[PDB]
Amino acid sequence: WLSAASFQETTRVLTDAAINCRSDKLNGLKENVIIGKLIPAGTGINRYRNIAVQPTEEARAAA
Amino acid sequence: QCGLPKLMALELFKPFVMKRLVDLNHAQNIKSAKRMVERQRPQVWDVLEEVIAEHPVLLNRAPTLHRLGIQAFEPMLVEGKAIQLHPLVCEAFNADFDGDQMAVHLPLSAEAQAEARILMLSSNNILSPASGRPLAMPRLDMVTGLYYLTTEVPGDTGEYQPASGDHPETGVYSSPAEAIMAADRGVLSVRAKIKVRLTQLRPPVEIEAELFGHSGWQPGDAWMAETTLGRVMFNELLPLGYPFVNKQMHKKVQAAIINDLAERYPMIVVAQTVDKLKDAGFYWATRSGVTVSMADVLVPPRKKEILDHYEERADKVEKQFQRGALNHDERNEALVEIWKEATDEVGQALREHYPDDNPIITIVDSGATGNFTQTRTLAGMKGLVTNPKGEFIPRPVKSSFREGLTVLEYFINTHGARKGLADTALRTADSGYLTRRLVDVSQDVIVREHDCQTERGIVVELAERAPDGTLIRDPYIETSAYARTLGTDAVDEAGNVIVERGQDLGDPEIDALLAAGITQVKVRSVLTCATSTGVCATCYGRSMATGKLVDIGEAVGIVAAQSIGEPGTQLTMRTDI
Amino acid sequence: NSVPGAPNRVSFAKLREPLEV
Amino acid sequence: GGYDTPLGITNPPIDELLDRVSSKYALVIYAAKRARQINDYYNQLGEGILEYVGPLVEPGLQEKPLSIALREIHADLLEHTEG
Amino acid sequence: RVQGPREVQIHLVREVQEVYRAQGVSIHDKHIEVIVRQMLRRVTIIDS
Amino acid sequence: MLISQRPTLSEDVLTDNRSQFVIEPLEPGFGYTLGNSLRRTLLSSIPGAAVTSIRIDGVLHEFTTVPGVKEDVTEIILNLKSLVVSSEEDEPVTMYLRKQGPGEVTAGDIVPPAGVTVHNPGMHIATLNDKGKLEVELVVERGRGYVPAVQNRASGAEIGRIPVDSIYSPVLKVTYKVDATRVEQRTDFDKLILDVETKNSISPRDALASAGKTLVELFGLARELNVEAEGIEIGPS
Amino acid sequence: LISQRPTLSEDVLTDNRSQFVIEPLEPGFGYTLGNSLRRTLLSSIPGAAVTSIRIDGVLHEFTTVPGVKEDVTEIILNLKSLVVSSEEDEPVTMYLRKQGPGEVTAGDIVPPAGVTVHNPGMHIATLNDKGKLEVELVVERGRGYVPAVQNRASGAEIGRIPVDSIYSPVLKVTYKVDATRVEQRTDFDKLILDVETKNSISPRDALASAGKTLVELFGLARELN
Amino acid sequence: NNPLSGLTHKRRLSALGPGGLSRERAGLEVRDVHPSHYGRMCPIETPEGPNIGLIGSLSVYARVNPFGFIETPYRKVVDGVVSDEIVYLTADEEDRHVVAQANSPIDADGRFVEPRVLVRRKAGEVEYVPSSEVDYMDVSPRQMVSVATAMIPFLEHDDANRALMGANMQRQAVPLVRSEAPLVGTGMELRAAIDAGDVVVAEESGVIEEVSADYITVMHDNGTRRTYRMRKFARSNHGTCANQCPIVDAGDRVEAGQVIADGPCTDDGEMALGKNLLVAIMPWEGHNYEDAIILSNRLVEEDVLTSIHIEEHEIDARDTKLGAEEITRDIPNISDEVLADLDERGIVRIGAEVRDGDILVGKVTPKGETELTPEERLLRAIFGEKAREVRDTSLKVPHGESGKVIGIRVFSREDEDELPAGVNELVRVYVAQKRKISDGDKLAGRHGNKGVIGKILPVEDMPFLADGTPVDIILNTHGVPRRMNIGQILETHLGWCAHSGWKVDAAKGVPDWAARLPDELLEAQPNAIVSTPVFDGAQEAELQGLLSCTLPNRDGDVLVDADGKAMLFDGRSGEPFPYPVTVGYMYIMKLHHLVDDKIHARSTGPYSMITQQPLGGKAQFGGQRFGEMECWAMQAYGAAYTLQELLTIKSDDTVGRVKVYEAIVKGENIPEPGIPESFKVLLKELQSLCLNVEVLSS
Ligand SMILES: [Mg+2]
Ligand SMILES: [Zn+2]
Repeated sequence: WLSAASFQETTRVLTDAAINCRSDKLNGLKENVIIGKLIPAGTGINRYRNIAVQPTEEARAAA
Repeated sequence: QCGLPKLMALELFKPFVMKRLVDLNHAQNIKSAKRMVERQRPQVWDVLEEVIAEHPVLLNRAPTLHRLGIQAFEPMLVEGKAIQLHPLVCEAFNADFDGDQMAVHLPLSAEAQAEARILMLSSNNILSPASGRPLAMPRLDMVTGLYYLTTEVPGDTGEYQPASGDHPETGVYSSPAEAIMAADRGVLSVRAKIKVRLTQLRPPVEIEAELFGHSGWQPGDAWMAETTLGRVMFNELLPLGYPFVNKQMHKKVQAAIINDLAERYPMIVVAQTVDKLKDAGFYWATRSGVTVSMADVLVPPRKKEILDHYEERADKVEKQFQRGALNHDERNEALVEIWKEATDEVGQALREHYPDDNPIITIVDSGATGNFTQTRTLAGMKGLVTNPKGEFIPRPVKSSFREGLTVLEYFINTHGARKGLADTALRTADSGYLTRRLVDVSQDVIVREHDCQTERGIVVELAERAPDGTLIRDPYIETSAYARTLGTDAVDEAGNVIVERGQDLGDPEIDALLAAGITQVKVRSVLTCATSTGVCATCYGRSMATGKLVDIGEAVGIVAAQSIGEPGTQLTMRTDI
Repeated sequence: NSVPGAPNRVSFAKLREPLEV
Repeated sequence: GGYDTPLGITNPPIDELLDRVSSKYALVIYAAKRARQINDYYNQLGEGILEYVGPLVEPGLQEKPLSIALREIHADLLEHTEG
Repeated sequence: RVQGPREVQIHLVREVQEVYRAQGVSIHDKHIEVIVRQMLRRVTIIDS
Repeated sequence: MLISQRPTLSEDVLTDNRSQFVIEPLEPGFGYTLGNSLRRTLLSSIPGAAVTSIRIDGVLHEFTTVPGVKEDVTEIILNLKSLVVSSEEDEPVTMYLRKQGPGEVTAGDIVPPAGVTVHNPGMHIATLNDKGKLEVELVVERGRGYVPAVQNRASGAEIGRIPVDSIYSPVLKVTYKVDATRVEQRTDFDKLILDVETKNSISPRDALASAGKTLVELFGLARELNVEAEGIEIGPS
Repeated sequence: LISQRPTLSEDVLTDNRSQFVIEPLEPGFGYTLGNSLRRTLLSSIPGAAVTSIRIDGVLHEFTTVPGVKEDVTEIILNLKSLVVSSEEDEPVTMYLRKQGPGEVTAGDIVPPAGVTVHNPGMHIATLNDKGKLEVELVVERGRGYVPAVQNRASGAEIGRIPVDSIYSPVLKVTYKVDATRVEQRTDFDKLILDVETKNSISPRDALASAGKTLVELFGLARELN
Repeated sequence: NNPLSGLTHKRRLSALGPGGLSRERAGLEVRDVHPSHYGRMCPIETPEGPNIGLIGSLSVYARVNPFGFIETPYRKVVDGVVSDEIVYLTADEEDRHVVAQANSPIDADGRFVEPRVLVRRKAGEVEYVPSSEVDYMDVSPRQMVSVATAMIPFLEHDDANRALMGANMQRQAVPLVRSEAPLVGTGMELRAAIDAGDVVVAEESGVIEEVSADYITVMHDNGTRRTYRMRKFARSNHGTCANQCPIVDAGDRVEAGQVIADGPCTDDGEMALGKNLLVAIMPWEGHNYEDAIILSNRLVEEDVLTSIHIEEHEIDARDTKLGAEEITRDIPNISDEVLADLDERGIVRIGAEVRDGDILVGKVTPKGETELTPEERLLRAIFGEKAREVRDTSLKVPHGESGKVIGIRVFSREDEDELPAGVNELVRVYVAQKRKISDGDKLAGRHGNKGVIGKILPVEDMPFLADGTPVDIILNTHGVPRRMNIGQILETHLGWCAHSGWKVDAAKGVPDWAARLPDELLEAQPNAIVSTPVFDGAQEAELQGLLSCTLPNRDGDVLVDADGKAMLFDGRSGEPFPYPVTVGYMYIMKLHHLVDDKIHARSTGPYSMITQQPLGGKAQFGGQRFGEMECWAMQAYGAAYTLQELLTIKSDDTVGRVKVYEAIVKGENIPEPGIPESFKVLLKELQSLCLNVEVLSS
């Protein structure tokens, strides 16, 4: 409902969501933008966000 | 690169230079560094230039239509108070130097700097994400320069002419070095047909196959080229492995050349070669001798006779209208048709009267700017002038802007001019609203997985057969069949597999399909992707911005919605569908 | 001209204005 | 590698870096995390050194850690685990 | 409703592409295919 | 007076005979004045020798091909044109080169007496075959610049002689480029980079040296108006 | 072909315009030689020009003087076209003393030793019965033009008014060439160069100075050996 | 910003306001040009922004009827005889009659050579009508035109769009320091300059008793005299100078209605909004690419294009429960080199240069009391510093401006002036600087060709004619044919002809083109002035004839050939350009869009009350707005982290802001972004709007 709220007819969608007790997943792109969380696109997905980087063992030996 | 005013950079990189200057002991303490920088003492400039090295910055111009509206540059300090913008990315920003302003944003985090350096670097995004055509193409001035450079005028100075008995051909040159040495003197012009033994340029495919054999490696082996040394310099711009072209240079030809370069060459190579092309085009635009004047704007001698003939036809139809046999509607329609035919005749007469080397002519056919209708408006006679409602005035204009206009002709022309300029301001806002709606509706479409392994797919007509018996190539293929993935295997008459399923379906693949005689193919598109959320990468197919398969996390929905919504300002209706 | 301090501005006018602005 | 030498921000060729990684975003995260590690090592020089090791390549005069990160990727001195 | 969901996609895509190309503007089909797929996401309910 | 920064020359050897010359720094606006003058002086001021007229056995009217050998005459004349030679004498010296039977034609089989030398002995000229026989006669003289083919005045006496273009300049191609490096800090100073490529007989180094030496000589005549006037001085070396 | 060494003649038209001929050149050299001479002769000739002015009746250069018909910036613009020649590099000062009605010209200015105002017939302003013009000049040698320095950057008085300075005795300069292009290959160029100076130094002197600068700048390259 | 802007501010017609229609209320029908506007309201002068078609300007001959209807005059014709009777007709009155062509073949008796003449009918239809049938004919050409748009020469050759644009930039010209009269113009310039009101006109004739810079006293014919106090360097409403220099002598008789002193943009009593500059229409190394312009540094040296800009700064010394604010020098913790140029009365000495951040007016204010840091208490014992119980609420010169100081206008209650309640002292300081031309400044001609200054390059690096005269300005050729503004090259040719002068050889009969060309035009002196009415002007054949006779300056040299081009040598390489390029003089004016007023940068400024976002505009520290469309492009790249930083720590998160500042002063790694405060504020509005909103962890 957050995306619909920030798009058009804010009052109507707010009223209908409140009546239905519409719990938002907070998983969409626009919602993540509003909250400030990382968007689920580009470098925001879990595969890229949780990349572990450490030097190669041969490179460690070079120091 | 991109310019950046010294004061602008000084204010933008404030804490960076504070920490750097204090680190350099410029000011024992940061409280001192406050006044140290705000007084703009000379020791801040070098310490500022130290911190800009390899720190990318973002440039933005409102409004942002497509994804390429934001680009990242590595700035150099430039004296003055204006942002030095590279003349190649003006198409992306839709930026013109009328006085338009651009905003600059400074990335902060290490992650943000990395993204600016990789994704948003101006060199790394050349192809337009909308249609895949090169968007960093050479624009007006450099196109004119290259068109002048690579044109071939017969009967020029120092041409090659076969001869015997008393003197040889005297048109063959040993090396391009000797060619330019001669061109430094007046003996040989740039655009003269000559013959040169080339070494560092790959000969065309047919000549290479005919002479060099299977091993056609160019820089070692010498070969004879029949061309003009201007085309030799132009070929020198392209990388070593690129074959010789020896063709005149219109916009479409450079578009094809750069598209191929992006297809089969690394990104940095094309980023460098487009820069070289810009330099050469700018340098040769000056010597092109393209200059407008009263002499260059010629009028057709036949204009008076054609105008009088159609005026007599108009007089006949007006007398017919007076008799009452035809209503006023027939009068207006007949006048409109007669005058449209008249302006078509005037246009073709003007086309046949203008020499092929006229400045306006070389501008218009080189594709740099303008259209022949605008030239006809300039010299000759404009045509039909519209009404505030949208109709065409039965009595049209007859002179041209070169011959001048009278007051009421200017009035009626003002009608249409004001109408168009009022319509533009509404249509841009409507396009903005459409973009907003599209972005909102397609926000959740993002690639999630590599392939859904589904077999459902769509079919593209792809050059339906002709009654006479041939393969008439479909006019609309690059927008419909290119950059796709085959949902099945392409097999002709139950024979060999021309293209197996899961292929990029590039130009060689489509050429093989047409050669095999096949017409109908199944395409794995997004409309049948079996993924629950988003679309699989294979279903989406090749990404136009990169030229490769789309990545696993690119937001295809936003890029799409922007591509549909971007050209909204170029939409114009016809004269109840 | 018809203005006391008017500098001499030769003009390509073909007809005379019946009245001044 | 017949391309003439680069200049400025593109000192490591983008394509040579891209062949090292699976996709562009993974390379961005590569570079970002390596630059973070470089900065932590620089801040741990005087005090107790953590498990982080600084520039495995020779560092220049004053280069931002992202540049050394990319040069390290160009020398194949790092490996990563995809999420 | 008379030619199924397959034909309407073709009709919509061809129509919008013709409209955009009337001014000589080239946009690949997949861009509009994404949108038309987005429109056809829902289905109406005709029985309780 | 002084420009406050002594300009420097940087020479970067690329090939056996190919170099890049850099003038850094430079007084503002002088980059083009130096660059164009230097390139023109290099192109048309360095003395050198080149072939001028060509006569070969068996030809008096056949300007397409010669028997004995199989290939045409344009290849031969171009290959002869692309020949380096240093001559310390100003008179047109005659050359010869002959051999019997099929084989490879190279400049090493030429017969240069004292006073003239050929620095490309290993250059393919023709491919004799079919028990062929050729006798190639060359005319070479020294000078400067670039001059096209000059018609034979004694056409009747020398009907087998053919004029040809000549490359008198030992340097082949020179290009220059200017930039705006370190302009703000050092008052709009700029680099001037020169690319020089010459024949293997001489080198770009002494070629540019002689070009500048010639330029300074021909410019001291312009200087010789007020022997003690006011200008700008460089400094030490 | 020509093996003769180039020469340099002189042709004087007026007291400030001269024609220079350099013969014989090499085909294609005349244009670049003329351009190279002209750029430095136009932008790199040392000269002397006014730098700062001071008026006892004003505090800055945006206030009229009581009595003068022109406004202050008009006198600045008028004396911007002065012709002053000095020989010492040390800055020197001048003086202006005019009272009562009448035109004030550069001839009124009394310059000290070593400063000659070659254009005394040029008028500066005009006065009336209440004319009170006490104007201070300073002149220093230099080259090119220098924008007005800030009176606070240097330890100058409040009333000191900086003025844009342009040190360029050369006014206009052009060159023309006419090659021979004889079929006997006897080709040479004949460069005809024109210099017009602002009555400060003769064209001969400006050409000599430019030639000296070029000779040094090219002997820079000669030393490579 | 010029007399033309003042003229067109009046005599202009708006459609907005009480009882009118707003922009959103305005449909496409209102913005059009109704055929009834002919002669009533000019169809050119109009703002090009969102207000296109709503705000317009009155024509030059139009008059307001007593009832509020716009009324125009027109000649009346009978039986092919036009009388000199001038009648005034309203809009609806023209329906009943037939008005004829403004420029018609009159035969010195009123009859037209051919019967069918182009006339305008009732319903806006333009058709041919026999001469005996028409009853009215227009007063003159340029009757359907406005004053601002009547100054464009060769108007009939320019497109409506470019003419509209040029008329718009006419109002935006700035006053230079010389204001040279244009070489080629229109007769309207003199009348506009006289009627603008800022050019003083001698109301009554007589001889001149005495002339001076500050005053002029004219000796009338009858005993009494008249003195005209002059205005020097008066600040305008748009920060432009208003210098007024006299142009008379000590004893020359003047006539009532004669110009006495020129205004800001006038010379010799006629309009002068720019300068005459040599023009090259060729492209040059891409520095003029896409409407850019490159100028000669001679204009910088010769002060050809430079404008004074007067700036006014105000300080209010009101009454407060701290007591009062004194204008003194007792400012806590100040150095000396910054206080050296400030008098002992609390203001700047008249004629002291200042720059950004300098102290301007010393308004000491009692600081009050807050938490004095303990560190201050320790600090005062190390150097002996006093408490300094007053806050230094002085005047700091804001960023991006400098210059000298003009004067002080000080008001005080002790001076017994009508200051506002509670306010005790009002001080207004004036700062002025001479703004040179520079890259980024917008230049434009009168045909609508705009563009910023691409490069200011020295005189050596420009094309120059065989005369050795360096070119002044360079324009791109691509912009001419693609914008339908062919009139600019016509103006260039005419300007060159006027600059050189001509002597048509009417020895063996008058040339055919010169036959219709009037007298006293076949002969002209160099640097003469010519005029050209917008619609009744010089024809193409006349321009060709003028180009044919182009007598040289001092030597024998026809630089511009018959066709109009000219030969130019490159100043960089030195070889002649392979093809001739047209050269001439075009009128160029500086626009009030200088780069100095449009440069802005911000590192960390103030924030708003409700949300912690920065403010907007150059008046405050500003900060660029990152709209949601730019966020769409952010998402399209997929650069998630950059968007996150932009929306969290560079804009909103207070703790994030201070932490990131600490990070790039300590050289430490930038920490993770926090929770934006604006989102929390939205959450609170939803919660207080009777909407139960709760964020669920899991
Ligand atoms: Mg623009
Ligand atoms: Zn799928």
